[PDB]
Amino acid sequence: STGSATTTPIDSLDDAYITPVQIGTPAQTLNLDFDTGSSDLWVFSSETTASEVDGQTIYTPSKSTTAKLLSGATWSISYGDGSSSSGDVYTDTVSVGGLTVTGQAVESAKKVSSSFTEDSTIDGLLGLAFSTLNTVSPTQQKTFFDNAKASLDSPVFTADLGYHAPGTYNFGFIDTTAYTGSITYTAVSTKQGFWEWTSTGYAVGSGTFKSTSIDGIADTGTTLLYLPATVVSAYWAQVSGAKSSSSVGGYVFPCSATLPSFTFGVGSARIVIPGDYIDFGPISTGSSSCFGGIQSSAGIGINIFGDVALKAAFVVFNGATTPTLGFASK
Repeated sequence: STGSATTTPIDSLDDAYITPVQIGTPAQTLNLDFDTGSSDLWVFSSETTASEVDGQTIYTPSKSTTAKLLSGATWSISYGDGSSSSGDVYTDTVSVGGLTVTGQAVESAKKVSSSFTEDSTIDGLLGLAFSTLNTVSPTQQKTFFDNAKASLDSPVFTADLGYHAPGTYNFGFIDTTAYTGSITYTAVSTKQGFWEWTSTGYAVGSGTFKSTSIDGIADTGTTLLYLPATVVSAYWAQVSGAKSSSSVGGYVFPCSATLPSFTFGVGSARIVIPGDYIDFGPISTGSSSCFGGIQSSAGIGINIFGDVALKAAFVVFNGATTPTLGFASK
């Protein structure tokens, strides 16, 4: 089997991407944030505290003839941005782009933190990291990809995120029309539960490539590119007037600037992030200070190849017995 679904930016900045997902019988379609940095499929629901729902579409398990309470199971998750959610668990039929999993754990939110409530466009998350990170207790649950894998034509999914435009998540096949050149594959460590890999270096604009190993994660659920402070300083030093602002929470730059590109290495190959992809617009409405799309990872503990980086590439998440990642230009 295969599946193919369009993923759409939630706003004009590409702050996140939503992909429609069919849950239950008859289908209830929710727009989920596909997140290769986590491993829970959770949804706003009829059980979510009413004051914490503000415009999201909810899953109502009582209206699904295939929903079954997973007795005794609870979940609770906290994300790197400080947001969180928790609740109980159903199993139900879940379909993405024509690919159907029966018995998928659908984690129903009883509580969500303010940032989720305040984002009316995201009805939940669909985790695509390794199932070892799934938070369901006392019986850990598998991700949608893990459940689908054996049925797929090939045990892979691909992320093709657009810049200020829709893109595609495919399951079970590699669309050879969706990229240019060849796909360069690179090793993955699953030891932290992530799609963790090592970039071979970077360049700023037309500058020379610096060969240096940068361990990080391919994370579709993180907006920006978070890299070591040395690398980030070298980037922003090429933008007149750019500075790190403790009050704003990162590098800002004059909105009048033209940003240089940023290149990262994948083995001997190179992915170029155009300068425009690094512009996240005014820090507040009407400001002439703009927020940068490359930020320091120093306070995180891990480097994160988020959407800013991934949207410059066609990305293969290869879930073979020994997982690997593939990157191609597009």
